[PDB]
Amino acid sequence: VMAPRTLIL
Amino acid sequence: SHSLKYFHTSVSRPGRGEPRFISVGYVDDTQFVRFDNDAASPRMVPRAPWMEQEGSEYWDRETRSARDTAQIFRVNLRTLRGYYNQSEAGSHTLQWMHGCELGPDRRFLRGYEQFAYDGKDYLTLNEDLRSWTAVDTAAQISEQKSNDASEAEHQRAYLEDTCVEWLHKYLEKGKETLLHLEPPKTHVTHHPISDHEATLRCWALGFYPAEITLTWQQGHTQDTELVETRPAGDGTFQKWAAVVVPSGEEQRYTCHVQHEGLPEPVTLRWKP
Amino acid sequence: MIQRTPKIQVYSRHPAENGKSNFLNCYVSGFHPSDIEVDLLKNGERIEKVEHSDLSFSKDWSFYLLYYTEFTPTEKDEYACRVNHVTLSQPKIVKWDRDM
Amino acid sequence: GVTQTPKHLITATGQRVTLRCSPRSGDLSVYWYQQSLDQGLQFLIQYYNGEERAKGNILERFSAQQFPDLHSELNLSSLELGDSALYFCASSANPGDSSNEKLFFGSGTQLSVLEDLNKVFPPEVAVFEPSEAEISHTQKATLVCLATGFYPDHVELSWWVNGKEVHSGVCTDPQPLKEQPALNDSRYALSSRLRVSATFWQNPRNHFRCQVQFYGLSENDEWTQDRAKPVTQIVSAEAWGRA
Amino acid sequence: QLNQSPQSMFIQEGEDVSMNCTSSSIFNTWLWYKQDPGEGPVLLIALYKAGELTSNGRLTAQFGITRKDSFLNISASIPSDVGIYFCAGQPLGGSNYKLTFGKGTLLTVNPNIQNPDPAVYQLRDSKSSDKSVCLFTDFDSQTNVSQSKDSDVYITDKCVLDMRSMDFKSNSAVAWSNKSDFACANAFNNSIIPEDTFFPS
Repeated sequence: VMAPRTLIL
Repeated sequence: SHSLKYFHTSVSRPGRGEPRFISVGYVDDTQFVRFDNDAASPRMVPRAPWMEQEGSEYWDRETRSARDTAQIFRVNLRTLRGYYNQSEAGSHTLQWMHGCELGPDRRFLRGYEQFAYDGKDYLTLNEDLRSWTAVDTAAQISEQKSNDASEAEHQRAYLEDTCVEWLHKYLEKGKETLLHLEPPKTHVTHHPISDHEATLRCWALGFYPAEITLTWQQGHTQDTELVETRPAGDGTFQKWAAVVVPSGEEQRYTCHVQHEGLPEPVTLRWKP
Repeated sequence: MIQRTPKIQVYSRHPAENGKSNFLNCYVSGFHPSDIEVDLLKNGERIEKVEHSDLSFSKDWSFYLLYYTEFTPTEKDEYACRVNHVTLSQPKIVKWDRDM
Repeated sequence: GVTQTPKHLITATGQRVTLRCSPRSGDLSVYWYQQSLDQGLQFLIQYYNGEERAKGNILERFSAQQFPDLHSELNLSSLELGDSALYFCASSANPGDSSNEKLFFGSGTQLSVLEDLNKVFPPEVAVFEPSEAEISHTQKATLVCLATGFYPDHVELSWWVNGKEVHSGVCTDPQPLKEQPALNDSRYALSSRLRVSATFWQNPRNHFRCQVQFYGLSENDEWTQDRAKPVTQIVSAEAWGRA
Repeated sequence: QLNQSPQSMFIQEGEDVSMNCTSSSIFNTWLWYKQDPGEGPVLLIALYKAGELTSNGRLTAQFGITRKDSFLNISASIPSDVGIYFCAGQPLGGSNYKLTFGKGTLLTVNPNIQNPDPAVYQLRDSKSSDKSVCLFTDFDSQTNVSQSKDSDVYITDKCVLDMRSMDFKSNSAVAWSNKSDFACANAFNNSIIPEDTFFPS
C-alpha cells in the first residue's frame, strides 16, 4: 500500500 | 531480500488544465499497481494478475489515498513556484518516492523517502527516519516546517510497520510468480567485422529479477561494450556484453554469467 | 534545470525468426522531463497499433518507458523507432537489428 | 478570519436552506460541523482547494460545495425538526502559514426547524425600580430586568446608562427556562440585574434602560395569521432617575 | 475516537483544574480548544512532540510519552474559564488535514463568597399594577438551589455580579408570579437556606 499521508511543502 | 517501492509523479500543465498525477507500485522488480488522474476513470488499478482478484475495500482505500496525494501535490506545485521564483508559463515536475526493504531474515532492514523538484533532490527523510534534511537552499522553509510538525513520525510508522506488513501479504499473494526464480537462457552469437576485427556477444535472455552480472575474460577490462538491463516485455529481462575479438583466436576469450536463478555461476564460449 | 537526454534500445521480446510472430520494443530511459514522443516505424511508415508502459522513474529521478507492438518480422521488411525529446535537436531514429 | 452567513436562521419542516462561509485569506480547506444543543460537534464534510476531500456521515439530503475562490455553501433539504443545531465553519491549510493543521472557527449559524411558524413570539421586556429596604440595609442599588413570552432562544439582553453601554454589576441569565415545562415548543424565559451605587440612581438626570435584541422571522416568509409579524426587533424598557 | 473525562467539573475559584484526554489509537498532534456558549471554538494549546508540555499563562497542556493521553491544567481559576473544553488530535497514519474531536469537558467555576448575608426585597414595577419581582441577593457559596417547584411562581439559578468600580463582588436570584398568594417569603421553600435571613416589610 502507498503511504497514507504526504508532505505539505 | 524483497522491497515494496512506490514512484509518484505530478506534472504542472499550463493551459492544459489540472496537473497530471501518476503513481506506480513495485513488489521487487514487478510493477503490481498504478494510478492515473489523466483518465475519467481515476482509480488505483491492478497491474499484476495476482492483484486482479483483491476486493473493493483495498481499491477504495488506495484510490482515496492517491486522490488526496494528488490534491496536495497540485498545491505543492503552486507553492514550489514561490520558492524558486517561477511563473504560470513553465511546466514543472514534482516526484515522490518511498519504500521499505526486508532483510535476509524476513523482517525490516531499511526504509527510504525522498522528494524532488524538477528531477533534482529536494527534501530527504534521514536514515534514522526521525527527521528531514533539505538537499537544496529552497527546501529549508519546507524542512523547518515538517520537522516542527513531527511529520517524520507518520512516515516512520508506514516504512517500519505498514509497508513491511503489506509487502509480506503481496509476496504471499503471488508466490508462484514473485518468489519463483526464472534463470537466464544463455548463448554466444558471432558477428564478424573485417580481416582482423570481429564481435562476440553474450546473450542473457529471460531472467528475473533484473540483478545480473555478465563479463568477458582475457580479466578483460579494456573497452567492453555492455547494454543497460532492458525489460523483455513479458515480465522478464534481457542483457548482453560484446567484445572485439582478433579473427581466428576465439577460444582465448570466455564469458561469465552470474544470477540468483543459477545454482553455480555459468561460463560460456561460441559454438562454430 | 535538469535536462537529461533519452537512452534508446530497439529490440524484440524473443529471437527474431522470419514468418514467426513476435513483439517489437523501443525502451526509452534516463530522460527528464516526462514529455516524450516515441513512434515505431515499419519501412519509414508509422505504426498505429503501438502500445506503451506506465510512466515511472529510477532512484536518480530520470524517467523510463517501454513502447511495444505485436509484430511478425521478414527479411524484406525493416523496422526502427523514432524518438523525439526537448533535449533532442533532431528527432532521433535508431534502426532495429535482430542480432543487436 | 472565518465569517458565516446568516447568523440566526428560522424555517419550517420540509423546506430547504443555504449557509455561506468566507474562510481565512490563504486557507484552502473548509470543514462543516453540526454542534447540537449539548451533543458535541460532529463532522459533516470537508473540501480542499475546490474539491471534496473527506466526508463524514452526511444524510444525502445535505449538500455542499467549494467555489474557485475558497468560499463554500452548505445546503439543507427537507429540513427536519431534529436538524436544529449550531452549524460552524472551519478554516485551515494555508501553505504560507507554518502552523498548518491548526483549525480556525467562525461564530456559527443558529438554525431552528419548527413545524408551525406561528409559534414564533417576540420578547416581553419590562423595567423594575429598586426596593427602598435594599438601598438602606445593603446601602446599594439593583435594577432587575426580565425576559418572558418569546420563541425561540434567539435573544440578546443588555443594559444602557446615559446613552452608552454598561457591564458592571450586570447579571444576565445564561440558560433559557421553559415557562411551561410540561409543554412542547415552550415560550422560553431569562433574567438580569444591574447593581449600581445608592446615589447614582437617586439623581433624576440618570437613565437606566434594559434592552432585548430578538432574532425573528424573515422578510420573504409568508404570514397567513391575523396578528402582527414576529420579525427581528429591538425591544427595550427604559427607566429614569428617582430620589 | 477520543475520550475526555470527567465530562463536568464543579470547582471553586482560585483552585487548579486538571483535564484528561485519552484516545483509542496512537496520535501525533494534540489540540486544546475552549468554546463559550454561542461562540466558536478558540485554540488554547497545540502539542507536536511526545514529551513536551506547553503553556499560555494559566493554561498548560502535556503530550504524554504513551501517545494516547494528553492533559490540560488551569492554574488560577477566575469564573471567566466557564466554558466547554474540546480536545482534538491528529491520529497517526491519517491523511493530511484529518483531526478528531471529543465531546468536551464542561468546567463550572463557583464564586468566592465572602459575607453570606441573605435578603428578599420588593422591586416595584414601572406600571401601577400587580406584576412585580422579588430579588434575593448576597447569599452563600455552599448552596445547591433548585428551579420553580410550583407552576405560577418562577425561580432562576445563581449569578455572579461584580462592582468593578468599587471592587466588590456578590451573588443573586429572582422570584416572580401573578397570584395574591404571593409577596416574596413563601417564594423560596423547596431549597434549604440557614436560619439567619433578613425579611423586611
